[PDB]
Amino acid sequence: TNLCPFDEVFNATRFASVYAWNRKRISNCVADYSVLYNFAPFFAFKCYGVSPTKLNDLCFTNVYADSFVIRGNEVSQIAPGQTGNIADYNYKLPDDFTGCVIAWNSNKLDSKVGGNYNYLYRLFRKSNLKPFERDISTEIYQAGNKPCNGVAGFNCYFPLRSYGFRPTYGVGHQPYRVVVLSFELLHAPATVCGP
Amino acid sequence: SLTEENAKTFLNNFNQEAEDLSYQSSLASWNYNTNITEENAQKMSEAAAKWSAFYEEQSKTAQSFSLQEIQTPIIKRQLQALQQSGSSALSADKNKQLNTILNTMSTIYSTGKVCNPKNPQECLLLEPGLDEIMATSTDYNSRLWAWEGWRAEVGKQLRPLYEEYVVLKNEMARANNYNDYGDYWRGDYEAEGADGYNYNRNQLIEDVERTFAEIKPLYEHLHAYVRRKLMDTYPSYISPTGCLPAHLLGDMWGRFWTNLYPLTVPFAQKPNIDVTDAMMNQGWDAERIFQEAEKFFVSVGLPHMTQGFWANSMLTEPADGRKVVCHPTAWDLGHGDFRIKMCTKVTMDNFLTAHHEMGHIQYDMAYARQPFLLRNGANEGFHEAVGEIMSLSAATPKHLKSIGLLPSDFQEDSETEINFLLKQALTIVGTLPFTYMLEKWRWMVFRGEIPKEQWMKKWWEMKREIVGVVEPLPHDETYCDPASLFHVSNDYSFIRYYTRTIYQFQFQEALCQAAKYNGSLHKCDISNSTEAGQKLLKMLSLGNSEPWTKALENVVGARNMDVKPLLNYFQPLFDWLKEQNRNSFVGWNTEWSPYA
Ligand SMILES: *[C@@H]1O[C@H](CO)[C@@H](O)[C@H](O)[C@H]1NC(C)=O
Ligand SMILES: *[C@@H]1O[C@H](CO)[C@@H](O)[C@H](O)[C@H]1NC(C)=O
Ligand SMILES: *[C@@H]1O[C@H](CO)[C@@H](O)[C@H](O)[C@H]1NC(C)=O
Ligand SMILES: [Zn+2]
Repeated sequence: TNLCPFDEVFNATRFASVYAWNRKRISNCVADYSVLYNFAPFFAFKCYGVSPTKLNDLCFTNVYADSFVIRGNEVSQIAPGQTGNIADYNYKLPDDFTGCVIAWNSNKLDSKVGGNYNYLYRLFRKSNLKPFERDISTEIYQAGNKPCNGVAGFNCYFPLRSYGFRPTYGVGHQPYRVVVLSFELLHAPATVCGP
Repeated sequence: SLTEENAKTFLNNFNQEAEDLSYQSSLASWNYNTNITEENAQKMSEAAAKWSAFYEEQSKTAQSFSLQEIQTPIIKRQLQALQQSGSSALSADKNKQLNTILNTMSTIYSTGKVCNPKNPQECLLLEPGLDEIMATSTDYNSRLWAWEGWRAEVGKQLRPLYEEYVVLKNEMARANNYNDYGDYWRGDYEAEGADGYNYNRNQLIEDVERTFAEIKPLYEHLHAYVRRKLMDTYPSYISPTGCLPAHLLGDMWGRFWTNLYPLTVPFAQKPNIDVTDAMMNQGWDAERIFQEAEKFFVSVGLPHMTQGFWANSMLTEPADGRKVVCHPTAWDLGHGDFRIKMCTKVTMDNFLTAHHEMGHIQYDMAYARQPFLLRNGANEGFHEAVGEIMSLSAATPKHLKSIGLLPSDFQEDSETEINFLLKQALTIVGTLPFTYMLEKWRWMVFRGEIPKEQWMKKWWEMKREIVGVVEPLPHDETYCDPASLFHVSNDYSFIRYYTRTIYQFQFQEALCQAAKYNGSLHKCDISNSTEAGQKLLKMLSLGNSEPWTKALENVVGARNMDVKPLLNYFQPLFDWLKEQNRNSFVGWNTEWSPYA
């Protein structure tokens, strides 16, 4: 019996920023989702069309795990059909989704007295993101007409901005770690099954 | 549709940067007010300099946006708020001169001292000095010497400074496309609305004059009654028909008449509701006081207080090697951080101040969803009004008995109601004429109506017309009397207190009527009534995103300020005063003077 590597996904010394979100492919292992209930009271655990407490009764070709860290108020933007900043410029989910998200508080690990400036997010972009698309570019946004030759100033700003977490913030602004599990079944047998 | 998108993007960038640059300044100020240390002062200064520079640069940049092109009201409101930063849109040398004048005014007010006509050993100051000696003593000469000396020092040393301050401030105001500095102050109440709702900033003078006209009949009677009771403590000094001497009003300037309570008790045999003994017997501390306040607030539908509020806020004197400031304040720091700083103790006054500050925080939490530039109060005096309406319905006998600090079989006394109403009257009604007179005087001086050579000649002339006080000794034009107030020598406006009083009573009547209560208004309580909470939260969550004529319409169902609720509040006292004044004379004649 070879269990799936979930333990190394939900546990990590350092996560990734929202714009440069990580993605892990899980395939050819036996998956026990019952160990996913081994954390503190989950702030968000809601599953779209997969019928939880029955995860152990299905089989899929491969599973994708996407992990990042976002603000408290933005957790509602990791649902299909939503509109905002994270759901439009950083990370967007398709309307026909199959899987679910797990979001839990991480204030005791990602907050410092002077501010944690290692987490960044995108604020300006020309057009929205297609589902499951990653942007990492650092070109200076142009809002006006006069180009500024790649220097910050009026009508052209730096797209990426920091969160700056502190332990004294309110609950809606404390850091939250989010892991999205996406399942898919395809015409290529099926290797990810239950016990 | 061309610069609207640019304005939206610019406002997004400003909102992102301003929160981060403001949290540090607020946190540094908090760390200084709870520590007091040499390093913390430098930290606060270096935190504030960055914010000031960034805000000035952003305002100057935002000046380049024509307002006529924008259609959406919210963005126009944000940009109008951001542009109005003409506090230093002058020359450099004039700015330095004005700053020097302000600093020397503040220093000369803070460091002033008065020496006794007899042996100069005393040479007291204001601090716990002159304030106590003319807030407790009942001797004519002891009060008179101090009152004359403080003026003969401060006004003499302040007149030329105020003379230059007037012209510098007028130049500042006219440089900002205004008419005078009084109009600059009055511009706070200006609002623009769609379906009417406009409040031209020139109507306030008409409004303030109108409402006061309906308060004169009540105040007059009070001014009679107190006069009678002052004829016993100082027998051969007050004429039966005339104006009260200035130095006998229980305070340095006559702003409040509270300290006249001992000599004006109508029924001395009945003591007021004192609950400190019950709190001591029951074993209470500060934490229980604040949990009680939170329970009262949650009983009406408002939300609880965050865990950060309990974790971070200072609630007692630390009793360590740390010096702090014990002035009670409520702090909102941004990013969901709310705190109270209070050196609270076990007494009724602290119990009510807790409700006041907690109401401040409730309003701050309510308007926390709006954009950053609109996270302010709906007006200049809505904050206090919201704060005081909560403390009003917390000292009522019904609420005190409902929580167990009073006997369950308590019997209400008709004689106690009059005493409570009289104390509230001396606290509240006695300050409106003073504020109105002072603001009218400063407005007239700034507008230029009063000549430079007649200032005091007008100041006293219309002092014994509205408030009704006569000077003990004549003052020449070399004097500058109004410079003695802290709210005159150090700037600050003075009309917020006139609007707050009326707003609080309008709100109280609206909420107590919405809670289905019948009886006297001053006995109404809003605890355990969910209907009033939603009506209050309807206005509390708007901030200033909409003109103040709309939040008031939402709550009280009107579009201006009305004094009828205040008249309903003091009706029993009005009837009792009229009954007891039916033999004497009401009103005063502006001819009597203690001097020749
Ligand atoms: C993560 O690490 C903690 C502590 O090392 C451990 O108790 C836990 O079992 C690990 N796995 C999960 C899924 O929490
Ligand atoms: C108060 O100041 C001291 C000395 O600068 C500092 O060590 C401490 O962290 C400050 N804050 C406290 C005591 O809460
Ligand atoms: C009224 O509100 C208070 C809030 O302190 C609560 O303790 C009480 O149970 C409520 N009901 C009555 C009947 O007093
Ligand atoms: Zn207050």
